[PDB]
Amino acid sequence: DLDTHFTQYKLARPYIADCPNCGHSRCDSPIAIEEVRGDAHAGVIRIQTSAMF
Amino acid sequence: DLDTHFTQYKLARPYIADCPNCGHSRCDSPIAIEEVRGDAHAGVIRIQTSAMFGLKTDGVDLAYMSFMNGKTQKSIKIDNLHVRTSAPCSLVSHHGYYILAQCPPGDTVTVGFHDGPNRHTCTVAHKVEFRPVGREKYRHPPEHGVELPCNRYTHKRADQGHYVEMHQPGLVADHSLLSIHSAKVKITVPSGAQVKYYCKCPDVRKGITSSDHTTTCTDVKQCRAYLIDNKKWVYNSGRLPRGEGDTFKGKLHVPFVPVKAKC
Amino acid sequence: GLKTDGVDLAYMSFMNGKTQKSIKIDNLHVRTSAPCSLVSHHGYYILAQCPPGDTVTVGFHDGPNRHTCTVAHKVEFRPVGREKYRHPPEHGVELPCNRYTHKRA
Amino acid sequence: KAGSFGDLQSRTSTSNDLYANTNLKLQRPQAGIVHTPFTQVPSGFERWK
Amino acid sequence: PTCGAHEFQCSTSSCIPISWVCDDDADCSDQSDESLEQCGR
Amino acid sequence: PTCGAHEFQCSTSSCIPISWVCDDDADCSDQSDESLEQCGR
Amino acid sequence: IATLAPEPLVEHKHRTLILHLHPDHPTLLTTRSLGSDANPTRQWIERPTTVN
Amino acid sequence: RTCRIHEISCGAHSTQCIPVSWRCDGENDCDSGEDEENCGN
Amino acid sequence: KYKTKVPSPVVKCCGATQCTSKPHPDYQCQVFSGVYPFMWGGAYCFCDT
Ligand SMILES: [Ca+2]
Ligand SMILES: [Ca+2]
Ligand SMILES: [Ca+2]
Repeated sequence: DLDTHFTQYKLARPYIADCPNCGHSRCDSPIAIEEVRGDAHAGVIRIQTSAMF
Repeated sequence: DLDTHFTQYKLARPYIADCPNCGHSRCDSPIAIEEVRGDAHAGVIRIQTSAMFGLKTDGVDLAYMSFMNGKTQKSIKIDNLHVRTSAPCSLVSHHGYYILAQCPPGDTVTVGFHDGPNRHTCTVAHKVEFRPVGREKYRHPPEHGVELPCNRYTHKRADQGHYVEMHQPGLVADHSLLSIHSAKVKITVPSGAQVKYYCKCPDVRKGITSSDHTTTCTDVKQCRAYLIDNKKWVYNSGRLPRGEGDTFKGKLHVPFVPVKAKC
Repeated sequence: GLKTDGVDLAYMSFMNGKTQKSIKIDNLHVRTSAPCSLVSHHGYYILAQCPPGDTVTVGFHDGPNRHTCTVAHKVEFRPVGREKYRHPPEHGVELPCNRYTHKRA
Repeated sequence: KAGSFGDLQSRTSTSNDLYANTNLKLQRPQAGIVHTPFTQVPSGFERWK
Repeated sequence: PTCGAHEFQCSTSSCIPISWVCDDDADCSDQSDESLEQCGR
Repeated sequence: PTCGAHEFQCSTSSCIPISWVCDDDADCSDQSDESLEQCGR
Repeated sequence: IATLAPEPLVEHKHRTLILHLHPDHPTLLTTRSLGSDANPTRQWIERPTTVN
Repeated sequence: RTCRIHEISCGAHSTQCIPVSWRCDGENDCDSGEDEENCGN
Repeated sequence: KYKTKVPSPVVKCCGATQCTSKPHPDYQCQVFSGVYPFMWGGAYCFCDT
């Protein structure tokens, strides 16, 4: 079921954390790139952010 | 106030000059890249164009830009004004002729803006590089690092003791104002235009007129026309023909002067 | 250039299944490493002026759809003469080269 | 020597007299457009850096 | 501490010129140049 | 400059084929092949 | 349209030609002599150099 | 020649007449180059 | 580092023009004959070649 993968994700929320270089001057943004992982074999990467998709 | 900086920039107008690789065949574009400066310590550059940013016909508004299509100076809301080098840069500010942006390294500099379905692109070939500060050759400014003195272009428009000169525009040649009346060519002179002419149909018939002046010659291909607008001034580019007589030495501040900062 | 009823240079046609659709060219993009500026299109062929890179991809928006296709072809920049420039200059020396034609004939 | 250190020499940072030999040579404009091209050697101060 | 006649003094002995006030910029650390008592926005 | 039966002459020794006449492209600096009178538009 | 290099600096000597070259792109310099044997040289100049 | 009193002939070869105001204008009007000479300092 | 500025060229395009020697560091003059430029809105002047 699609709902089985979201049972513990309904209890979570987005957050605002700082990240450098939104525009020019290191904002506080709803999108905040944390822990980019790039150890695959065809240039496919996984990006963890603060927003909820 | 905004108008303290924008005082002498209200006295000037945009212009159309030569741009290589505007589309694919080096046309004349309303926005034309002249003198992009790229010697700052974080990849920030200052680009000077021919358009006017942040200036309407009345007042000043930071989201409106002004450009020319022919002789009519047209204002349009800024929607997608993009600057890119090899990846899309993120622009910082704009004031008058000058744009500021933070660009990745590359070899081209591209600007553009949409008004309706038009594109209006210009691409000059300038080698812009990323210059790190200190004894490590990093490729992007980091999240956390030791502070060091770097020289950058400032964020704020002000006088700051650096000046450029504006000039009275020369004769601009327009061929759409020459039409045949019945069988003889007629000059259309709009709103104090002081249109010059030069006919060699049997002989020289040069002169300056201010209205009407139906020319007594046959073909539109044997007579040139000009246009003398002296209400607004322009920066003396190397891609514009000079005036006839003495031209006054105007003054215009450069907004984003180089300062010294911490990187 | 064809809209299944005549000739119009602002139109394109394709198939989605067995039905030959026809739309208007809204966003036809060619990119290699940077977005190229295309020159002309005629039938099966697109002419474009691209920066160097290792992939060639084109695409077109039908409705809210994307329709992208990315092939792996190495395209380089070839200067003419005895200097290795990386973009054609504003001024210099006119030299004979060999390039694809603008015209459709 | 136009390419090493003294391409541009100025007695003070606000001085009015300037020494400059950068081998500035003008070039003919081509194909019927109004622009002024030139050729010159790059700055030796940027090369010294 | 008093600055010159062509400088507007915000706070903490740092002063900006009279051409730099009421122009939608942060030229002082306290934002006194764009406050409600000067621009009247 | 008299060209053949399958070539169209614009002006001053400039010949293009008949299929290149009135096809939304300026092949001559005279622009006679895409003029107002020759094309009929 | 191809680029044009900056003009080199010629310095003369007794039976020696000294060239100071400051290119902006990798630029080719090829020489030969007009005698019985040409003795050709050929090199690509990327950095500002000096040859005799 | 024998023009009106407000015009002066040029060249004295083809007997062509011009107004007086076209003096040292920088444009070679007549066939002879006498119209660009003897202007004011 | 220098910054070479270019003034606007004059186009007296039926005849010829000459310059004086202005006092400027590395000043340059030239005259190019028979250019026939093309601005926006047609050619600049009638006098060919
Ligand atoms: Ca302020
Ligand atoms: Ca044609
Ligand atoms: Ca005269």
